[PDB]
Amino acid sequence: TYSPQNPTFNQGPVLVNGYPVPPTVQYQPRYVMTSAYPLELDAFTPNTF
Amino acid sequence: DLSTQTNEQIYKFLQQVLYPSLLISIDVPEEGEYSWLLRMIPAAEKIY
Amino acid sequence: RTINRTLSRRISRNTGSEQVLNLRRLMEKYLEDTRFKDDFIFVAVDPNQYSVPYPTLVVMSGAKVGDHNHFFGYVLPLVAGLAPLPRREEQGPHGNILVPRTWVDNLNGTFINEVMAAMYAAIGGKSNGTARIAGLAVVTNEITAESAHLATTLLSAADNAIQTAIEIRLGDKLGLPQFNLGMMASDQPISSVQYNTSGMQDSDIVGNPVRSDITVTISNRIRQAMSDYDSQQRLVATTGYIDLTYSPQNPTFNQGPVLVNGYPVPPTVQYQPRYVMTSAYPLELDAFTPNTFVLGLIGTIATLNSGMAWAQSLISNAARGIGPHNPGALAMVLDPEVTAPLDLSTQTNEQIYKFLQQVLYPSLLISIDVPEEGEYSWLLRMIPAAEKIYTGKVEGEVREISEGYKALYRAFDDVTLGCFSKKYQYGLPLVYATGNRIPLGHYNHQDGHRHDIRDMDDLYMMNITNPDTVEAWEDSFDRTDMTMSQRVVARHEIIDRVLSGSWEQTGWAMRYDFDPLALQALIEAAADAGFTIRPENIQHAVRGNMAARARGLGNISGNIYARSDGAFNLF
Amino acid sequence: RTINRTLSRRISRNTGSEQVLNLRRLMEKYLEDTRFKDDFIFVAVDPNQYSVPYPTLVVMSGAKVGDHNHFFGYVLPLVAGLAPLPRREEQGPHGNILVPRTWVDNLNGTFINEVMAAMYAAIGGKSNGTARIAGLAVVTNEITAESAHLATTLLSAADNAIQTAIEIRLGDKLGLPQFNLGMMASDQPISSVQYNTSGMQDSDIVGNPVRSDITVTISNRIRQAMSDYDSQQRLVATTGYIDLTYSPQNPTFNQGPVLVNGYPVPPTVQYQPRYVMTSAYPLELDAFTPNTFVLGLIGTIATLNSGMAWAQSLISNAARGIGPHNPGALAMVLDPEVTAPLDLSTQTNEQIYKFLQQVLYPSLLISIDVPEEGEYSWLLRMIPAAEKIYTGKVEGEVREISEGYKALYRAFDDVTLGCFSKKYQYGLPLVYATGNRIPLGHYNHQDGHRHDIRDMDDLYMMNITNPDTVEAWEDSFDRTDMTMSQRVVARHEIIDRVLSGSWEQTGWAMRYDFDPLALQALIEAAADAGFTIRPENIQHAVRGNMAARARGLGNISGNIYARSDGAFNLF
Repeated sequence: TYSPQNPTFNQGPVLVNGYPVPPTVQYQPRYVMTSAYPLELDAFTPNTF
Repeated sequence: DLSTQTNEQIYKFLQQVLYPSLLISIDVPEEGEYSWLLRMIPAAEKIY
Repeated sequence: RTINRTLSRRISRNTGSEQVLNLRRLMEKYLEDTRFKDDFIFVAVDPNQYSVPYPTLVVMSGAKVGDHNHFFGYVLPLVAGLAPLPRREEQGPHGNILVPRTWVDNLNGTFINEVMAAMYAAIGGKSNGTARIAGLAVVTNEITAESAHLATTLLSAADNAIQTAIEIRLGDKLGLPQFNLGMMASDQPISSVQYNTSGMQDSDIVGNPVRSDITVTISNRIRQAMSDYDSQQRLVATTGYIDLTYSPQNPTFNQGPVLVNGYPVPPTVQYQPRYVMTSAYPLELDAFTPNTFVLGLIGTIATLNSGMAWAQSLISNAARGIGPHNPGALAMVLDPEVTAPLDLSTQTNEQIYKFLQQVLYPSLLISIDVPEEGEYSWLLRMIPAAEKIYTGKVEGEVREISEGYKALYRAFDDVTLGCFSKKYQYGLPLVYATGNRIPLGHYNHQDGHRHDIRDMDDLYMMNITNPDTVEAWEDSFDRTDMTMSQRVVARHEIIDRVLSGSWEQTGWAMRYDFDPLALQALIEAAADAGFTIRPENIQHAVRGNMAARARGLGNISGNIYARSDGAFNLF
Repeated sequence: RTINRTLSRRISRNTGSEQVLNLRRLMEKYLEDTRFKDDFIFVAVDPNQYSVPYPTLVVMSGAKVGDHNHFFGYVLPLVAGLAPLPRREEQGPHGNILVPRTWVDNLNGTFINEVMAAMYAAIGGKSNGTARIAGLAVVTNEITAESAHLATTLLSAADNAIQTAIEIRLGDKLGLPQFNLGMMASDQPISSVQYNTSGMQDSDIVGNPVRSDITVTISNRIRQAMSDYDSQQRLVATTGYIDLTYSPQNPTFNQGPVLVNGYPVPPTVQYQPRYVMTSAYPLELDAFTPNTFVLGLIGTIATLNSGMAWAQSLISNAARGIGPHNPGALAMVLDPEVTAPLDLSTQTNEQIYKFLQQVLYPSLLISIDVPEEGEYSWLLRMIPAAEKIYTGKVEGEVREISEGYKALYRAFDDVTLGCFSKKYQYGLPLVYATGNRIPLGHYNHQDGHRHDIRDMDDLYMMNITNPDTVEAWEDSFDRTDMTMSQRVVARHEIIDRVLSGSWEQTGWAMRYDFDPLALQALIEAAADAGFTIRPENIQHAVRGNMAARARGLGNISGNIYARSDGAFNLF
């Protein structure tokens, strides 16, 4: 996901886990879940999810 | 082409352009085998 | 364990199968028409009533001497459709490590005790006879109602194992002979070799691939006396491949030069060729016993040394060009500056031979892989048993000698009609242990076939990966301050990284090698018993006079020439 | 052993000496004129009648409480003129190794039992009192009839040790006070530091050199009220040097940046400075106890952090140019291509400081070397005793705490009049063990003096040897999968190769380091008790306005601004 950091707005640096990042970083990784299913369980309920 | 680089070199290359965190998302189908189960996620979006 | 009973559903997608019922039905159906209906007993052992990890079937048969009955069984665990074993945490010098396991790791003493109890319940009791286990093999492929061929093959293997056990244990009392070289006295043995490395490989009884770079066939030649017809009868076959072992020579230790066959070698030579045997099986012989295995070993050794015929494997591999089995990767060893493997597909055979002579020792090491379970593991377990020569038992005068050593020595002596005893001293080594545990399995090749996992060797690492991986692989094969589990972990990690985790493991094997002096004595003893062999496929005028060099007079005796013509003692 | 008696000769070149007779005579001669003639007892133990390895002398003195007598002894083995110990073969993971030994390795429990028996025979019997050992020191230099000064110094050391033991054991019943910071309430403490690295070094009681790169002196300032005279009174001194520890930062593990004092550091920083204390001794104080040691520690910590005063040692060393202590060797660490240490003798101080800021962490680690025997080993053994916080003894509710930890905590709390207890939690760590055994000894320097063997450190290896040796040295200092004997062997081998075998070893030492949180709490508690110090020797206008930056208004609250203005639900 495209997500540039704006330093020119007189804001503080971007901190991830309390640590600053290099000025060239501009993309945010994202994990997308596509499916979930049982293997040896007979029943699949919201708690199993 | 990065097929001739070692793993640490590729990791260092990636550290210059990507944020070191992950966003968790999910695709909810409008109909399917488990749509009845997964429709609970959209239902919780409106708190009040 | 009982989650399904608690949270239950009416219709289930997983129901399981009945492999033991399917296999037993096929075997009985095959036997119902022959005359051996009553010679076999089938015993079903399942975890619901015995403490066993997998469903198994036992094939039993008996023999009677005097008034006593003796029973022998062949065990077949069926594991298709089960989850693979997890990793086990062990204790190391630094900390904890996780070690891979496979199916055979669960077959301990408890399993043997349970199988024996089931067998005794089958025959009637302890008073009805005696029972012993004759073999074991794991079946990893599914058994359906359309698997008649596999059932017939498994039944044949069980029958051969049981019959051989009966012979070895009670031949003298039952008058059963065994193979020896005297039965080949009135005919002419021959041999042949095939080098093939592209395409499908050999397969085992279950159906899994086996590495077969080199194949040797031993036959018998026949001619009709009056009608002049020609024919041959094929006896036994053997498969294997060629590997490399790092072994630098140290001149700086003020030692003498390394001599091979009494000849010095160039200073740049640092790798030792090694031959690894992967399988051996009969062709038209009905029975396969340890003596037949000795015959196969003799034939293979004679063929592979016929004019350096083993180097033809590397020369043939060099013709494909750049690839995982290219011998041109040794150019990087020879010259450090060279960083890319060399292409030798446009060189003549003698040029390639000359190139190889600068980096390899001119001798061969004979080794063998012994599986922990399989079709012929019962036969091949005799090699590990002979590794320990002496039981440390107290001796009145001369130390006691173990039983496995005795069995192997007796086989060698009986095949050659008693000449081995006169050639080799009783008590000298026959077999050495390397200490390496090798995995067995398969993976998907880019040509559409399944290939043996043993394709990953030193040459593969030289051609495919970087030098750090090569160093790590060789180190796990050679270092003496590493335990077995540590070596297993190192090799497993490298294979998993190279293949991206897309492979399947089926078993384990251990590697042993023979003593060269014992092998030379065996060849000489076989010759002294009247046995000769004629290889038929070995390939490779020259100007000059060769006899003139040997007739030169160098030096003469020196007696033919006329001979020419205070402080210390002070006190 | 009795070869000389068998093959004997009338005149012998080796006759030996009587060190115990010489030393005892000198001590008694010194005491014969004072008023303490009857306060001391001298006991001679020799191998001819007791099971001891060396000739030893014991100095004893007593104290009486009630009707009971208590006796304390100081032990002095004399080893000049004997052959050095041989190497001992040990067991390793791979095989056998030969480990060096020195004089102290022979002083085991049997030696202690024999010394105690001799002491009991001296005083009359078990019914005449009780005996305890108060200290131990090995004398490696010869004693002749012209060694009065050495005898007097040894007697003084023994007296101080015995008196301190009596105080610690029986002060409450005997009414004996101990030092604390309340006695410095009406005066002004001061401190001074000297950086010297060329020439002679400091010496111990026997006369062997001690590494003294940094020396700190703690004094007291006095002014006469009416006459206005000025004077100072010197109390205690401390010596030590600066070392380096390899400690790379790993950014690739997806962790946060390394923060020192809440500030990030440049990516090229990879070495951690370390301060090692080598000795501490009194100057004009007659008594030296654990409380006095605490005062010395407080003074040293306060002085070394006064405006980065410790980096002045490296800056001063950089002025000599190319040599074994040149900090310019770190240029090879910074840039790989650079292969020769840099010369920094023509740079200004700020330039050198800027160069150092690119490779070093801006903090200091406090460590100490504890000798296994020596003049003050009885005092300094309390540091190792506090390393184990908890005895694993079963607890009704709260786990039991050990006695050594209690003693160290009590000393810290008593010196500061009970403020340390309010600042630091009871049961938190105070001391860590590194696990490294360090040799003690000396060698011949090219300037004509004997130098401490502790001159061989990381910087020496960087400047003198090749990078492989540097890697081996650091690895023996840091790897956790190496036993103690293996590290000792590795370091011994490197030193022997560098010095060509021309050196002498005298003893052993172990290295410990303090907890930084405990040290900060100790400094704060000392301040809260009314104690202040004024360093007098610390060195290091600037344009600009520094207060203007702090008065800038950055941001304001956002509340001051006016605010603007089917499938899922199907069933």
